[PDB]
Amino acid sequence: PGEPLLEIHGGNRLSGAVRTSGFKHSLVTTVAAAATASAPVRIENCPDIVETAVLGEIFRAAGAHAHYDGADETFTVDASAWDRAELPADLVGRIHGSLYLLPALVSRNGVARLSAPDEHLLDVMGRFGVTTRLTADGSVDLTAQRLTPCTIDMLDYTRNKALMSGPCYSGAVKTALLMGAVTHGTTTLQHPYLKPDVTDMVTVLRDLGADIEFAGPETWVIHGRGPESLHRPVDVTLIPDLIEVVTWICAGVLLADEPLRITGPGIDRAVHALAPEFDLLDRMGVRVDVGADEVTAHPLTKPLRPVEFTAMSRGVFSDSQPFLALLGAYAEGPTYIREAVWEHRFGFAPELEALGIRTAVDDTVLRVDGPCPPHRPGTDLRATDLRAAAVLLLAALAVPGRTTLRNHHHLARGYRDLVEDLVKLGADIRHTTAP
Amino acid sequence: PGEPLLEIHGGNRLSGAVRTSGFKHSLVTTVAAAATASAPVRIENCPDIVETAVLGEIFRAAGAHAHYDGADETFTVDASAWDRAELPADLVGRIHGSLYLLPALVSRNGVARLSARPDEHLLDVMGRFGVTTRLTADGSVDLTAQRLTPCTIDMLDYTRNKALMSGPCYSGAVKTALLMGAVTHGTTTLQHPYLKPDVTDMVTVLRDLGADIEFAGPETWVIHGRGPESLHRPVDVTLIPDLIEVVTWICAGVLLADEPLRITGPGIDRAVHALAPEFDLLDRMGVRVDVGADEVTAHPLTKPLRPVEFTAMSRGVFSDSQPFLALLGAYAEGPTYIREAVWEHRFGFAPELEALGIRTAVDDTVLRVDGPCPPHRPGTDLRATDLRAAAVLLLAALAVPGRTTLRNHHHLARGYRDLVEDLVKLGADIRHTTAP
Repeated sequence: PGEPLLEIHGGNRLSGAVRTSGFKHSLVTTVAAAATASAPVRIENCPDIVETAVLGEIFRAAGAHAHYDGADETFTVDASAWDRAELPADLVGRIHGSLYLLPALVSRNGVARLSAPDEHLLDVMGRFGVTTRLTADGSVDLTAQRLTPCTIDMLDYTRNKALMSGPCYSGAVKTALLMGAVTHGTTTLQHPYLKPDVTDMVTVLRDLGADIEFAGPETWVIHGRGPESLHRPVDVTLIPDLIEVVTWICAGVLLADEPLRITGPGIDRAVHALAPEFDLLDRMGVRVDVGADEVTAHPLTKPLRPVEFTAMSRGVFSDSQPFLALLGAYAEGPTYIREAVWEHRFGFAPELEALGIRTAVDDTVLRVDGPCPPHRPGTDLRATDLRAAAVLLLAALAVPGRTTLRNHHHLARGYRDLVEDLVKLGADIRHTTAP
Repeated sequence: PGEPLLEIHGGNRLSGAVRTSGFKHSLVTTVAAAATASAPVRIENCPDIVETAVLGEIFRAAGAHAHYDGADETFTVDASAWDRAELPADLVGRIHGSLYLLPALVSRNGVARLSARPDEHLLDVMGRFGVTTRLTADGSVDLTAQRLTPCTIDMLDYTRNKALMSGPCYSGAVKTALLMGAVTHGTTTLQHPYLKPDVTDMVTVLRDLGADIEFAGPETWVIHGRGPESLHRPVDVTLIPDLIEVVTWICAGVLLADEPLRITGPGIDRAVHALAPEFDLLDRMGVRVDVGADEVTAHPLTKPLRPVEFTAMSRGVFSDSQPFLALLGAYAEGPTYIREAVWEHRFGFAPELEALGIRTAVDDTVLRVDGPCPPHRPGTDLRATDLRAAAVLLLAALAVPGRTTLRNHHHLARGYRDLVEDLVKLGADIRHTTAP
């Protein structure tokens, strides 16, 4: 609450085709890599979201170059003329991805200020000889006269070392790689994050001119030659958004009458990365046809099967489980969902409960008592986050009646225009105001 | 140190047929229900283990009747002439199953002494029925109850995680509450009960004794208790095959046999259905098991297995099944993630599997196996920490083409009739030696 409102009239069956945009998180890592380099980086299949717009403005405010071609979905950036030690606070604080610009700011200027969770990020850069200086305001100053190589076991940034999972795991790996690339010497990273988040950043860094060796399955060696080695021009096509694919599969299975075709350049590679999710889909009884540039989600033909899983760093995405919870409402029996990344991330549960979905929450565990599909109309829902807004919207579309959803502004940070895309499929969603 | 060892020479392929024994835990609950009654209870397919012997001795020591016929594996008990006196402490403390005799004792004599796994949750359950407790210096507890009163209990009160419905006090609290409900005058209503045959079979026994237990809802059990005087009907019951023994043999057949290992047991299909969470994992790993009525057939490896992540929980995979699934994970291509949500700190088998060559990692409630990493290192000295640890180490040792020693294998007698003898019968080279 939450002034603008989404007026949802569910009960309508969706039909047609959807095209996906690039992975938001790999967009962040690619741009962060480009900020350290002096060469232009052309990013194809770039999503038209908030993250792209802000990063572009940050680059231009830094004296660098950034341009997004909407008709081409191409984002070209160049930090060769980068010339700022401090970026506008309001701009930086608008997105989360600005945090990975710190290795660029530190290596280029020697001094950087972190405008007011990032202890792990500061701890990682601290391994490379970066001094942490806190002068109130909740803001931190980064200082480094010179960068030194190091050997880091990335399990130091996990909550559970056996499970190899944690909220600080992913960010620490991304930062360490960036630091190692702008550092002279051999940096060794052990037990690194494995999703395309980090994988695609490695490819970009290699193309820039960095020497990154996969010495072992759990050992990455960075033969760093400083920022001056990153001078080679790069052309990269982003992997389709992993969570957006999950979102559309959930939409097709529950809201469509005919098989929903979901397209994207090299989406088969996105599916392979979603192997934990797809294992669950197969275990639940969800049918998805997989092609090279398209996947096809089939509507329900019978009750799904309940599953038990844990959302973890080297497994099912934390952003994936809310959609799997909604699918659990159509399964016959209890679906157990444990969160091993962002402990308290079941804020969508009380809102799904208003729609008729029965859930139980104890600490890190969510249980869905299927079957309990959403059916209650005339409710007023409040989104708590990005994926919450998405899953609530899909659930509301299944309810033959009127549902109001607020705080849907979160959607812009994960999707281009999820409302508009659903409307194209036949969804009846209207933009209104509270009074 | 002059202490008995197992001398294992692995590398040999096992073959033949194995017959399972009755469920150890169902035996306890059936006997516990019998202790409250005034009628003879004939228990067929009764396992010849430590529990059977001690429970039999406890009955006779209290003036009651108990006779085990090892020929046809039949345990016949009768608590009709059960009198009131001191129960031999050392005798009672020999087994864990004696804890569930408390409802019978407190209801028959009004008093019961709990001589010194936790039992504090047991006392809380009985406390709701009006049982009073007081402490003895050595940690012993004296139970008193002039009159028992019915109660309405949500069993989630005895779980660590309410949403997951899992905890170390869950199953025991349900067993106690059910027993207390039957020996109490009045209507007792239990909510969200434990669902394994462990409890399920005791319900059937109590019903056959004369109790009126009703499944009002999916999560609602109602016991119209009419006291111990209502439990006077003779009962014939054939135990469900031991659930963990089935798991143990399936694990053995897949990894150690060269031909499909036939595993028999009366009504083993019920055991399989109860092991549905375990079998869902087996199917996901690529393990083939042919399921029949009185037999199951476990097939040896034809190709590497697939890794799985799961959580051992009360309404899911057994905690005792996890060590054998960990060993299977060593033959899978990828990381197997195992989370314990019942009995904290029981990955004591992991450092011993490490010595054989198996790659493991342990952090609190989580165990990870980095497959492929099959056991191969010979010439080690393995120490068992518990029952299932001794079994899984013995199976892993039989895979190693060399000599391996295993001690503290005395734990096996509390879970298996004679696991060593049964394995040797299949072609295993296991010898009984001594430490020096």
